[PDB]
Amino acid sequence: QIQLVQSGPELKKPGETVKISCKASGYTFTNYGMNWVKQAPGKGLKWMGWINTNTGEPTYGEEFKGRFAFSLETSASTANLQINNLKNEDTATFFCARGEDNFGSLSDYWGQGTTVTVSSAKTTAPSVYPLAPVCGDTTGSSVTLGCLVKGYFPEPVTLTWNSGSLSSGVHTFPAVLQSDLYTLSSSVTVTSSTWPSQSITCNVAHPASSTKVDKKIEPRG
Amino acid sequence: IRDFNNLTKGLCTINSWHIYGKDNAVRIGEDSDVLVTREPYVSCDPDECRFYALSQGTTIRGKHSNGTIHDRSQYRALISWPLSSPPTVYNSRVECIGWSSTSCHDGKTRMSICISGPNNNASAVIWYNRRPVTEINTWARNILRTQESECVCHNGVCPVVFTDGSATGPAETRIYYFKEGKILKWEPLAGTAKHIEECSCYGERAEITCTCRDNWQGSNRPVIRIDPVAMTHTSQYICSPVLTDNPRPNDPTVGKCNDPYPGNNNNGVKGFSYLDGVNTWLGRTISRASRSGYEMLKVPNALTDDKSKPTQGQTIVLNTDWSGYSGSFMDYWAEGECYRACFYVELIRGRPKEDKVWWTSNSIVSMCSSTEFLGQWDWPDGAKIEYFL
Ligand SMILES: *[C@@H]1O[C@H](CO)[C@@H](O[C@@H]2O[C@H](CO)[C@@H](O[C@@H]3O[C@H](CO)[C@@H](O)[C@H](O[C@H]4O[C@H](CO)[C@@H](O)[C@H](O)[C@@H]4O[C@H]4O[C@H](CO)[C@@H](O)[C@H](O)[C@@H]4O[C@H]4O[C@H](CO)[C@@H](O)[C@H](O)[C@@H]4O)[C@@H]3O)[C@H](O)[C@H]2NC(C)=O)[C@H](O)[C@H]1NC(C)=O
Ligand SMILES: *[C@@H]1O[C@H](CO)[C@@H](O)[C@H](O)[C@H]1NC(C)=O
Ligand SMILES: *[C@@H]1O[C@H](CO)[C@@H](O)[C@H](O)[C@H]1NC(C)=O
Ligand SMILES: [Ca+2]
Repeated sequence: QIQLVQSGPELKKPGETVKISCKASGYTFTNYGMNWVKQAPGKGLKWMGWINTNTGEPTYGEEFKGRFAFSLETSASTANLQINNLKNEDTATFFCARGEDNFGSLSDYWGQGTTVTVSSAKTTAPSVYPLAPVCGDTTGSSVTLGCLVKGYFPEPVTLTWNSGSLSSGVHTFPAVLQSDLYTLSSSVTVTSSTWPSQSITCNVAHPASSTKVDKKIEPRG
Repeated sequence: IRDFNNLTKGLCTINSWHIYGKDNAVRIGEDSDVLVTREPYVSCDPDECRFYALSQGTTIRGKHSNGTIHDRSQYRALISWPLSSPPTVYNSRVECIGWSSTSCHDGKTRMSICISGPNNNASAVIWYNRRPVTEINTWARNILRTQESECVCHNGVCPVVFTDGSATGPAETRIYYFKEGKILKWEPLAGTAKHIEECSCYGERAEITCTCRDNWQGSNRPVIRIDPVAMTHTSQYICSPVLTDNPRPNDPTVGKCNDPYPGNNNNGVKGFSYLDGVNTWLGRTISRASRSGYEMLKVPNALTDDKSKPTQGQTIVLNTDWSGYSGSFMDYWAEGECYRACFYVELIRGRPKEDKVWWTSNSIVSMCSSTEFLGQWDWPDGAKIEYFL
């Protein structure tokens, strides 16, 4: 159906300006205007305004007038947001939705978001460590393995146990920020029969600084 | 014309739609004295066509336009003004007082019906040849209402549909047959529609057809066919899944003929359709949810086949502009073999959506059937709500 995709999640330090894009698959760009919603980890959903993808008429919600600019690259059926003279207050995830009607009261279809992190912190690639067990009856007929990803900035971090193929049993935790960087954990409970028989592994891509680790969880027991 | 009209032709082949007339009333009303209207229609005389609409007794720019969103007041008349001129304080003729009308010409002169009063002591006066001749009290004391578009005559007989009762309930719709102004007869709503509101009509081959509003429980459209001679009638729904009322659900693959296709509740919008078999055209808003855009779609056999789809379109106005009411009209007196079919689209402006201004008024936009397949333009009201601030 309509398939709006949005650009990747940027890290821009206070003062700068970021280009955020929405590229319209699915509909005929011109007869349906673009809506832009902000979602802080706070309030919930906020309307920033609409863009009449026909003439380019923009409408901004009060809190948004002036530092924000909805624009389009018509041709590409693309709509862009631009936050200029970036505040750490703008640290959030933005959406382009598609306005069903004139002005965009209903928003049928939303892009996947673009997360901006306004921050002065350094990109520090992670240290990945294989967390493997000392001993013990882990509940019954099962063994958990773990993995810690300490030291990275900024989030995201993509973890995968054995190339994606190892799925059932994972609990990847949220990242948590201790001051300047993030720390992460993921657990995967395998059957007693699967390990160190088979080869469990903690594959880690830090998109942000090209890092990709695959620590193996050697038995060390 | 000194002799009453007969509907003796059928519709012409509707292959595209050309522009017939658009007043730019709201663009001109930031600087001339235009009256705030709402509910427009356009109806012809043997000698001229003219736009109509309900006035709100105040100009766009004057202070009393604040709150013209209220449908009903004892300050509204049915007024006419020449084609594509604005309803201006100085060129607008008053037809009769009150808040719901319907007017049509019988070949000889014109009738005009105005409804007035409080919601539970409202009253209709049927004017004919600009003299009052009949009055009708309410039969159910809840906002007695009539067409808001051109009514149609055959051989001296002009059917009018009225409704009094609620647009949430069962309401009591009642078809009248006037001749020269007097009540010839009348009938209660016969046929399958649940509730009938606010019709727009047309005439071909001695048949007056009407497309209306199921404001109660329908997103499809109750349609009333009247035999002006037998002074008799049925109601039914448009079978096609292409739903024309608005707000709307998504369109089914199979709609329903004899009951309200369901999804939306107590809401509608006035709208029309030409139902003529292979040569059928259904107008509807582009927005599912609100009055934006206007599309005309060829849906062959829409009234009967419960699985009909568009075979051709035409956008009257973009989804990123505003629409509103729509009804039909035809130049009954116009030389030729057939009837050039036409419609209007109310362009609504102001509140509730563009709420920065305290008023609500509109524009007409209007098209008629071209047999050649003409290219399309889309037709915005055009004003900038920001120059009125
Ligand atoms: C020069 O001018 C000429 C003449 O003006 C131009 O040609 C005309 O151009 C039109 C646009 O291409 C073209 O209209 C289309 O015709 C097809 C027939 O093959 C018809 O199906 C199309 O109808 C759909 O399209 C519009 C959007 O573009 C919809 O908004 C409308 O609802 C119709 O879609 C819905 O209909 C069905 C049921 O709903 C579904 O099949 C469909 O999925 C869709 O569903 C959604 O929309 C509904 C409301 O929007 C909603 O209720 C529902 O829930 C869904 O959300 C359309 O009419 C004309 O046929 C064509 N005519 C001629 C003679 O050529 C020409 O292109 C111009 N050329 C240049 C160079 O400018
Ligand atoms: C209208 O048609 C009727 C028959 O339906 C006929 O008697 C009458 O004289 C006709 N009037 C005109 C002006 O065609
Ligand atoms: C009239 O408009 C003014 C602002 O122009 C508004 O504050 C007021 O409440 C409106 N309604 C009435 C009845 O005055
Ligand atoms: Ca309805």
